[PDB]
This record gives sequence, structure tokens and C-alpha cells, in this order.
Amino acid sequence: QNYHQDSEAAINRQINLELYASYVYLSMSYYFDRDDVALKNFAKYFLHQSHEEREHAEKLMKLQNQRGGRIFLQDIKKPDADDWESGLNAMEAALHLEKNVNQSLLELHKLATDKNDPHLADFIETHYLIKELGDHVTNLRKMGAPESGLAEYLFDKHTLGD
Amino acid sequence: QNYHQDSEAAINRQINLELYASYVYLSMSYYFDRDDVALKNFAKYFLHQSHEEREHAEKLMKLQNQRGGRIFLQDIKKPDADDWESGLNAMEAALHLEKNVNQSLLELHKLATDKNDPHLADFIETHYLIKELGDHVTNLRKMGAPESGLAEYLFDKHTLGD
Amino acid sequence: STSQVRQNYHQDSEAAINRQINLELYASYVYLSMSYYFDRDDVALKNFAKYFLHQSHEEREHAEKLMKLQNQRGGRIFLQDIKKPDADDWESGLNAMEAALHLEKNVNQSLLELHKLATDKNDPHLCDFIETHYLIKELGDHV
Amino acid sequence: STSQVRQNYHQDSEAAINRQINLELYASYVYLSMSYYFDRDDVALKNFAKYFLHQSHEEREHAEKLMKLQNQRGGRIFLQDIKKPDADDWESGLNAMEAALHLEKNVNQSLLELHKLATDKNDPHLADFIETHYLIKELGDHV
Amino acid sequence: QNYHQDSEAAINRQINLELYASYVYLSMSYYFDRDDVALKNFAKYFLHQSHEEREHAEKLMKLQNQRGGRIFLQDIKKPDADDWESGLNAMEAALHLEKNVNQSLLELHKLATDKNDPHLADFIETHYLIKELGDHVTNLRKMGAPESGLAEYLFDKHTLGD
Amino acid sequence: QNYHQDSEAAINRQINLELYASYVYLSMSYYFDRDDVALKNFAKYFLHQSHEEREHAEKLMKLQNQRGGRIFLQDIKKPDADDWESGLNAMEAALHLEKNVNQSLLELHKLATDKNDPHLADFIETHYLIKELGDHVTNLRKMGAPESGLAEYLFDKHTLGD
Amino acid sequence: STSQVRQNYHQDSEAAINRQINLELYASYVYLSMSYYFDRDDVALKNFAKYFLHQSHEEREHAEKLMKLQNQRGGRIFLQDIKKPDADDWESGLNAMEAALHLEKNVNQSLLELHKLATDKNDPHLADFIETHYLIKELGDHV
Amino acid sequence: STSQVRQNYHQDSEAAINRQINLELYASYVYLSMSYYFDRDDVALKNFAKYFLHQSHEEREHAEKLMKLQNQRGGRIFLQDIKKPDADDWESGLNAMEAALHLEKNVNQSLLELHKLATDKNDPHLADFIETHYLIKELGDHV
Repeated sequence: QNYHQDSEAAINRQINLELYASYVYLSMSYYFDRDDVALKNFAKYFLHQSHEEREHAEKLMKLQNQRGGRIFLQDIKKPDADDWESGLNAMEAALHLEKNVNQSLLELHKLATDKNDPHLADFIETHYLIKELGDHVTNLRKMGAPESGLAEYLFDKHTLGD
Repeated sequence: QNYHQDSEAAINRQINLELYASYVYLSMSYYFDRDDVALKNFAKYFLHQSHEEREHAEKLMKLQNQRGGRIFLQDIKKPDADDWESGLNAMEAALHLEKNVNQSLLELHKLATDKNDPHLADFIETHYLIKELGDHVTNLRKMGAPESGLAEYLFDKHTLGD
Repeated sequence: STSQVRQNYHQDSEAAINRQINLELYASYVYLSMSYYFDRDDVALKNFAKYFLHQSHEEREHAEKLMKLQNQRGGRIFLQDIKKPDADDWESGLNAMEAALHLEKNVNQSLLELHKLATDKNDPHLCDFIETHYLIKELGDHV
Repeated sequence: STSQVRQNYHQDSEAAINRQINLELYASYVYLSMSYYFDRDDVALKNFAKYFLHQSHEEREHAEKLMKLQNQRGGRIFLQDIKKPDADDWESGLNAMEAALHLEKNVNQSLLELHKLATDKNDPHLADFIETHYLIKELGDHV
Repeated sequence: QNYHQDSEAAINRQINLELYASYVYLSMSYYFDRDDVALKNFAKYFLHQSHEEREHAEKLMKLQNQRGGRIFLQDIKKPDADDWESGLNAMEAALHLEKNVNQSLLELHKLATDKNDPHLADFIETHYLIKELGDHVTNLRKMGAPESGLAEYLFDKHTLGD
Repeated sequence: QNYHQDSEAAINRQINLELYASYVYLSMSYYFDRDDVALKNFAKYFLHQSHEEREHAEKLMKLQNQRGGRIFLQDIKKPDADDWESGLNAMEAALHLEKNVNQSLLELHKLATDKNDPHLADFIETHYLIKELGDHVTNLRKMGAPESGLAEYLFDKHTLGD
Repeated sequence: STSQVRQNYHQDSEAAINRQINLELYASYVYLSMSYYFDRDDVALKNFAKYFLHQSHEEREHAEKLMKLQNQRGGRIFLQDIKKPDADDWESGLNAMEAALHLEKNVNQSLLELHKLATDKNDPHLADFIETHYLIKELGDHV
Repeated sequence: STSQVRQNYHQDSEAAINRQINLELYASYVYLSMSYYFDRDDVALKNFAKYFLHQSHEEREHAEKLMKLQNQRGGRIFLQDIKKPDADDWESGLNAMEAALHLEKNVNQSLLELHKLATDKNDPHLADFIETHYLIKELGDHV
């Protein structure tokens, strides 16, 4: 059967993908630590979400070795840009990103049809992480975002603080 | 006496009416829970008041039966619209709403002339809600909004968060 | 055009959800009116009055969960009229429960229907949700 | 033009409230006058100063209940001069004192007036408010 | 001596004055209670300061009666206007007002030269009230008052909410 | 050895420079207390940081007397301007300053090469003060600073209130 | 021109405060200087070290009380240079002591001067301040 | 051009930082690789799995300490690819349990080298930071 070698190939792509997002969210994070962006909360958000997607790839690697399979590590590609211009654009990307990262996670459940259903837990949390990202893109826009640097400052404070 | 069947008839209009508002209020709530709107505290506001107009119509049916009358339920008409445009518009509406809802709740008391004066507590409450409603429509207009999506955001947090 | 958060969510589902919403909403409305049959002195079963007000509120929350699901996956909520119960006077000993328990079928079935439609369109998120939101609504007696 | 919140609130009540605003305000002013007398050395009845300052802040509070009602039904508050009180024999043994009851009568009277005006115009809200507020305005002295 | 009648007549003009202050502030307060400028929190500001210039005139009449003098009560003239236009113009007036309230309070101390120095504790608190008024006027001006009605909202919340 | 006289000379330049830092942040501090400026939180900032650079000079003199050195005090010169224009331009000066105050604190360590490394602990916080200083300049410009004076009001409330 | 908040504040008072701000600050600079003479191993009077770091902090808070009055009355704070103390190597640390004597005197003096300039220009607020501030300042030194 | 917060930070130091940012990020990768090496049913050394997940996060935090120093001194963070755990041809018990020896060597070495460069460019803050970061790093491998 290719089912056992198709599915151990999927855990690896996701592991190298859920690790990628880890990188991007980290690159994003310290784009906001820098003095000429200086939105300490934007930093705190992604950096947490960066840990979340690290802890998420780490579960994939423990499911692999449980299911007998083997762990094929690939280069963690550097994100597409290291200057994310704006908060509104950093969100537009992490949205585009958790969506492409969620594209494959789906191909991983329709091809497993486990009785374990192990990952199904982290499939629900990625979806909670998408609506939150859309909600965050919408507010920035109406707030005459993104250019109004005022708008981003208040969102840093009143949305990424509580 | 037509008085026993007038009242039981004005009760059934109000029951279906105080029902409608709940529906209208539920529609508004999840018009803000949707990602192109994204004002959770708006969403939170109406879904409490929906429950409160619901709690208000549940009393009406317990009063009907307390009075021995009969409960003639009518269709809960779909609220006029499913997209409420802006926060400011949604408020202007439920102001139009709880005002027209009060109009017959007036026709109800004057046609009653009870010794029990039971709904007088809820008559006293439909009025606190209307003052608050204009109070919210006014703060919004002067905030340059709604053409200023910023405005609606800030109100979402500063007035609808405490 | 398209909502910025939509994924693997097929158009036949977005509609079927909105079907199940007006449904469950109808379910709150009959369950509601029902609690208030038993409450009339002609009946006087605070027990059975009591239980149907709760099943009204739980069915509405169900509606809520669904709505929050709709907007969660980027689909739009198009409400319809919550039709007045085609029932009118439920009444008698061991009564109208028949017309009552019934909807516990058509509600639950429309869900299992939704369950097969999700498997058809390979939407695993939708599947788990409905399975969580069928098991729950299970329990029939007393519940 | 019209305030966005008005409802079955007849222009006569709006003027009648505002007239009850200046009245309670005058009532506060006089009670104050009376109060700061019992304090003077020629009389030195701190018991009475005590009651008349307290009632001084309570008729002012009354006044505010009403203004908060005014802006609540949607009407506009027009304030007038608080006329000086006619009083001086602010002292004695069996006198002057009650000459203030004329106040408790005319105050409490203009209220019952406002109550019949509510009932003529069919504003059950204004009515239950005036009734609560007059009953609140209870009887005279206590221990 | 006219000094005994000088001072006891200054106490009265003042009693009639610090009373006026109370009245104006109370007029101001419920201008922000009404539905066309629903501010609430402003409203809490002045109505407390009306209490503070009432309890302040209440002390004046206790002193007159201690200093043997007499209490000559004059009309409480209606405030200059019963519409204040803008939170900005409410503050500006009370600055001007407390400024004219304080002018005479000076003519009251310079013409007293007591050993008791009674009112000198209330002369120090009307100055804390003057700096704080201009502090509220200044912030509102640079906010862009009034029109940007947006300004008066934020000031309402972030200045008067704490 | 000139070393004992170059280092005891470098201690005094700095004592007369971190003292000057104390004087600028005070002249800054009470330019915000004034009624036509009135940012109570801006004031609280420099009046605490001003305390931070007076405690900083008091350590220098105790180290001068510890290493046997002698304390040569100079005039504490009046700061460049006693009217700082804008919350943003005070931050640009205090930044421009803490960088020139740190320019010499460097020459003082490269010329020291202790086994004690006494002022090494204070070098690590003058750098925490600069990153922070730029972080606030950038939000201000950013916080769409300045012009719309409001910017500075929100920054006074939202960044400097917590 | 004029600040929106000034009253009965004469342009002389405005200037004599500012003289009083530079003074007190000069005091904090000398008292600071003194503490670290008693701190040097050549003197090793920690108690006198100790007493004079506290006199420095407190004559600086003084200056701040004064600045906050300036802006409180509506005048403008024009700061001058805090000159070095004429002192430097208090040989006999009694020279140190005699320095402060002529300091406590010139300070307390400029204050009492501010006191009669206030009586001159009929500014009862400025006067009560300087008085509290002088009484505060009095008190020899136990300790 | 230039960031508003840079001071005596030679561009040499800025480049040498971003190298150690990719280096210490690479190390998060290997230790992870190793860690889950021991978790496989074939090795079953939970203890070693556990310790390498610890050192994966603890060197990735290191990475952050660095980037945050970067943006502290005013320099710009440019990530590189986190190369795979080169892994010549290894994954059986008792294997390149080394690997990490040379890894810590090249990590701590590149650190120690960075110490010589601050000393050359007279950058005491960068030098003070790394001595701590290395001492922290030292002591560990065991027991």
C-alpha cells in the first residue's frame, strides 16, 4: 500500500509547513520590535502565535513516531519578505499563510481516515485562528487603515492588549 | 364585554411584537460577528438585549394565561433587512424599533386600567432603553462617523466594553 | 465577491446551514409555545411547562452556535421567517408530545443530512462540528 | 425640531415638569434659609437646622430626578430664577416653622396636578413616575 | 464700624455667588445628560462640582452666623444660557465663572484680616479647580474641538472616566 | 601615570553631564504641567526619568570618593530651551540628549578597563532608555504625530498611563 | 500674551518665584556637594553624609512644589544655571557648617521677602503658600 | 539611511549578529531533530528526547534574546533559511550523540569570536551582553 507512505509523506510536509509559519510569525514579530515600527503588542501577538505553530509542528512529529513512520526534515524556508511594511499587511499575509498552511492540513485528514483522528484537534484551532485574523484585517481597513498610522497605534492598544 | 377580548388581542399583538424585536436584535448581533464588520462588542450588546426582549415576551405569555386568556401566536416576520450597513444605522433602527414597540405597549396600558399594573415595570424599562439608544445614536453622529470606520471601532471598545 | 476567510466550504452547505438555522429557530418557537400550554390552568403541569422553556432556550443557543459557525467559516446568514407553529392547541393527557417529540426527528435528521453532505464535499471541519452537534442534541427522553 | 427619543409626551407635561423643576429648586432654597437660622445663636436649635439642611439636599435631589426624567422622555430643560425666600422670623416657640408646610402643600399639590395632567394626556409612564415621586414625598416630621 | 457690616455683606454677595456657581454647574450637567449630546461622564463632572460649590456656599452661611452677622438672601439668577453648545464651551464658561467667583472671594479675604482666616481653605481649592479647568480646555482645543465632536467623546472617556 | 587624573577627570565630566540630564528632564517635566500644555502623564514621565538621572549622578560621586578620586563640580548649565514645542520634540531632544550623554559614558568605560566594571550595570539601562525613547518618537510621528495635537493626548493616555 | 488661568498674580511675584526656584535648586546642589565630602574616606562621617543627601532631595522637592505653583498660578518657569557652590574642599568641615548657616538664612530670607512682596500686592494665595513653605522649612536639625 | 537609536555599533557587529541568529536558529532545528530521534519506539530514551526538546526551545529563546538585542542597538534582522539538520546519514541508537559536541563548539565558538570583535570595535554593551549569554550557555551539557 501507498497509504502508509502517502500519509507519512503528509505529516512531513505539514511539519515543514507548520514550522515555516513558525518562522514567518517570528520574522513578523521582530518587525514590530524595531524602533521605526515600535508596536510592542503586534510583537507579542505573532510571537505567541509563533510559539503556537511551533508547539503545533512538534505534535505532528510525535504523531509520526507513534504511527511507526519516519521524520523527514526539510529546510525551513525564510519567509517571503523580512519587511512587512504595515500591521494591516502583516495580517493580510498571516491570513494568506494560515490559509495555505490550512489547505494542506485538510488533504491530511481526508487521506488518513483514522480511528485516532489525532490532528482533528489542531484543525479546529487553525480555523479559530483564521476568523480572528479576518476580524483583525477588517477593523484596520475601516479605521481608514492602513496608512493612517494612528489607526494601527490604537489597534495595538485596544485590540491586542486585552 | 369586548374588554376581555380586546386585551387578549392586544396581548397577542405584543407577544408577537416583543417577539419580533428579539428576532430583529438577533439579526443585528451576528451582522457584527461576521468578518466584514467585526465588532464583537456590538455583537455582544444586541445578543444580550435580544435575550432581554425575549425575557420580556416570555412574561407576556405567562400574563395571558394568568388572566385565563388564550395565546394566539402569529408568524415572526423576518426582520426588514439582513445586512445593517453600519453600526450607526443599526442603532437608528432599533431606536425606530423600541419606539414603535413602545407605541402599542402604550395602547396596551391605556386599554388595561388594571389594579395589578403588571407590565408597568417593563413599560418603565422600554424607556431606559430608548434614552440609551438615542444616547448611542448621538455619540456616533458627532464622531464624524460613519464614513469614518474608525469611529465605529472606538465606540465598539470604549462605550460597549464597560 | 468572496469572504476573506472561506476555505473548502461549498455553496450547497452555506445554504443547508441557513436551512438548519430557520429550522432550529422554528424549534425554539414551538418548544416555547409548548411550555406555555402546560402553564395554562386547563393543564397546570409546571413540570412539563418548565422543561419546554429550557428546550426552547437550548434550541435557540443551538441556532446561535450555528450562526457563529456560519460567520466563522465566512458564509453569510440569510434568515427566513420563523413560521408560527402549524400546531395550535396541543392538549390532553399523554398528548401532543407526538407532534412534539416528532421534530426531534426532523431536526436530528436534517443534521444527519448535513452530515452526509459534508462527507460528500470533503469538509472535515463541518463533519466534526455536526457530529458534536448531533451527539449533544441526542438523549431524547428527559433530554 | 424634535428630539429623536420623544414618545406620547405632550408639550404640556414638558412645560409642567420644568415648572416643577423651579419649584423643587425654590423649595431647596427656602429650607436652606430656614436651616441656617436654627443655627444662629438667637435660636440655637441644631435639631432643626439638621432637618432643614437634609430636606434641602433632598428637594434638590428631587429636582434632579425630574430633570433626568425630562431629558429622558426627550424634552428640554429651561431653568428660571430661584426667587429669594420671604422669611425671617426663622425663630420662636410654636411659630414660623409650619409656615413652611405651605411649601409642602403647594409642592405636593403641583405634583397631584401633574398627575391628573398625565392621566388626561394618556402617558402611563409620566403617571407612574409622579405617583412614585409624590408617595416618596411622604408625610411631615419624624422623631 | 462698617467692617462688621462690610464683611457680613461680603459673605452675602459671596453666598449669593458660590450659590450661583452651583446653579450654573447643575445647568451644565444635564445639558450633557440630554440625548442630543449624551455624555453622561461629563455630566458626572459638573454635577459633582455643583455639589462642591453648594457645600461651599453652605459653609459661608455658617461663618456669617458664627461671626454674629446676618444672612441676606438674594435671587439665584438663572445661568447666562441654558444651552452650552460644546463640552469645550461648557468648560470655558466655568473657567470664566470660577474666575469671577474667585475675584470677589479675594475682596472677601483682603477686607477681613481675621485671626481665624476661615475661608482660606476654600480659596486654595478654587485654584486647584481653575488649573484643572484650563487643563481640560487646553486638551479639548488641541483635540480639535468642537465640531470634531469626536474630540469631546475621547476627552469624556479618557480624562473624565478616571 | 595620567590615568588616575584622566579617569577622575572623566568621572567629573559625566557627573556634570548626567546632572545636566537631570535638569533637562525637569525643565521638560514642568513644561507639560502648565495649563497650555497639560499632559499630566508626559510630565510624570520626565519627572521620573529626571529622578533616574539624578540618582545616576549621585552614584558617580560615591564612586569618585571610593576610588580615592576628588569631586570637581561644574556649573549645571540651563537646558537649550525652556519651551519644548511638542511632546514629540521633547522626545527628539531627550533622545538626541541621552545619545550624547551615552556618547561620553562610552569613552568612560573604554578608558577604565576595571576588574570591578562598576558603571557597567548603568550602561545596560541607558540603552534600555534609548530604544524606549525611539519607540515613543516613532509612535508619535507614527501615532500620526504630531500636528493633530490629539495624537499627543492619546499617547499621553495610552502609552504613558500604563 | 496672557494665560487663561492667571489671577491677582503680579509680574513681580512671577519673577521672585523664579528667583526662588533657582535658589532652592542651588541649595540642592550645595547640599549634594556636602554629603560627598563627609562620604570621602578623609571625613568618613556617614551620619553627615546621610543627613545631607536627604537635605538635597528635599530642597529639590521644594523647587518642584514651587514650579508646580508657578504653572498653578499661570506663570512661566524660566530656569537659570545651577552654579557650583563657592565651596569645594571644606577643610575643617566646620567651614562646611558655616556655609550652610548662611544658606539656610539666605533661603529662608528670600522666602520671607516673597512674604512681604505678597502682602504688598494683596495676593492672599501666594502668601499662605510661602508661609506653609517657610514653617515647613524651619526646624533646626536634631539630627 | 540610519536608525534613530544606533550608537558605537560597528556594522561588523550587526552582520555578526544576524549570523548568530541563523546559527542559534539552526540549533533549535537539530536538537529538535535529535530530540524526536529518541522518542521513536526504536530508541525509547524518553530522558534524552526530553532534554533535547528543552535545549531546542532554550536555544530558540537565545535566538530571541539576540534579535531583541539587534532591534535594541538599532540594527535590522535579516533571517536566513534554517538549514536542515544536515544529518549525514544517522538515526540509530548510540549514534552521532556527538553532533552536538561540535554544535555547541561552533555555537559557543562563534560566540567567543563575537567577543573578540566587540573588543576590537570598542563596543562595551555588545561585549557585556555576549559574556553573559555565553556563560549562560556554558555549563549545561549533562548530566
